[PDB]
Amino acid sequence: MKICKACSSCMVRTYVDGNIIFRCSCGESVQGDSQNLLVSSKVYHTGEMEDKYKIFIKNAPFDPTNCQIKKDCPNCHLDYLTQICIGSQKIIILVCRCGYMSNRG
Amino acid sequence: VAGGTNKSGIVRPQEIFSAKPVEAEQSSEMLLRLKNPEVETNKTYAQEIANSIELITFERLILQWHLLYETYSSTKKNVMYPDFASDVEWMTDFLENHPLLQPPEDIANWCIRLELNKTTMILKSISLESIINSLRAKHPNTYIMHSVENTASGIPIIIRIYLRESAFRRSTNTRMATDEKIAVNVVDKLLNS
Amino acid sequence: EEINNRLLHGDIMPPIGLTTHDFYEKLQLNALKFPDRILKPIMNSINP
Amino acid sequence: KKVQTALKASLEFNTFYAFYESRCPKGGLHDFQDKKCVKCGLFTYIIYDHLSQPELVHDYYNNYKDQYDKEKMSIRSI
Ligand SMILES: [Zn+2]
Ligand SMILES: [Zn+2]
Ligand SMILES: [Zn+2]
Repeated sequence: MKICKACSSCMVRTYVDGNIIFRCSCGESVQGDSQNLLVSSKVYHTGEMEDKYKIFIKNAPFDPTNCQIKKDCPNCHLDYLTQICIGSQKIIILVCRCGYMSNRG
Repeated sequence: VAGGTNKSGIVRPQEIFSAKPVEAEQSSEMLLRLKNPEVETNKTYAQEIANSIELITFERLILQWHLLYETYSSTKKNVMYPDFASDVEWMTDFLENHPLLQPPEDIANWCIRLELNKTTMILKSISLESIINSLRAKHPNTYIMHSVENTASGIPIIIRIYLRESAFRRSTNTRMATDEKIAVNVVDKLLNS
Repeated sequence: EEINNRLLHGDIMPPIGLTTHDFYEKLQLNALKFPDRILKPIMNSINP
Repeated sequence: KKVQTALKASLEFNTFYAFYESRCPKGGLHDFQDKKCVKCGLFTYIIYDHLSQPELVHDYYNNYKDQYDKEKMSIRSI
């Protein structure tokens, strides 16, 4: 959205002769240059995106209720890892408290 | 009990006794017999035909879509969204790879940017070329550009659909729809193809 | 257990029309059914 | 040891031929005429049998194993 400089209100976007013009309730009118060429957007599979589980994946090595697995961590050589299974495709991620995380992330 | 196969406590008897229409059926099914008796003997032939008849709408192949107020000219540098300004690199390749698919002269100020779900394209076995033909055969009032079909992870496949001016000339006498309204109506038609 | 091992290595590829979760659940339900051999120890412990 | 090695090989072949049962490596679904696909070299009597004619199982798999590997890795990410 575009915020009015004068009154900091949400300006109304209309389209005139091949240009996006924002007009406010206080009469201030501005035209967006490049960053306002986004009428609408949607994101699918929001329930299994990587940005969904960033906090959870970060906290997984410290949560005591997560399933562990007997595998060596290649960074700290700890002999156990934390195994999580996220998404409808059952993506398996192995995480450790040292910062190691399978899938290279 | 799951959606589409709900045969839990009384539902199907209620669908029969109440004469509920087909739109209200939670467990509708159908049995199809192959035309050739020789084909029905072989399981693989019946297996590929079964996967042939399965509604894969264009929406479910999309991870995210963006509606942009942009027009495309091959020579003139029109304004482009800054987060998607890198798309021009594969636009030049498309123009030199299709000497017959040149941009029209009546492209409107409306762009739909599509980022295909490459995982769904693999599991459902749907090629990029098949999607392009299906959309161009159903929507003659649009101009469609696409990136290269890549086999390397990390680089997505981008579908770009440009609305022509005739998309609004369909019915603009009904002035109770701004050009933003028709464009939103068009993208709903594209996704449900 | 070996179905889980296939899941860990990413060796479970679901067919067309099934997600990996739904195919994994289908495999587990099939693999956790008593065979017809279960009555062999049962019938050996009883006198009909 | 023999049991587990043979099981590994057989399970790998079974997974490969269950993935490419109707899915075609050349894109889309299989186009079957004269009992053979036209896009690839798949035969009908190989999808469910890997023992009677092992050589024809060790050739088709040797043709698209790589492409199979990249697709398997791609599905198991993000
Ligand atoms: Zn204002
Ligand atoms: Zn570690
Ligand atoms: Zn084929």
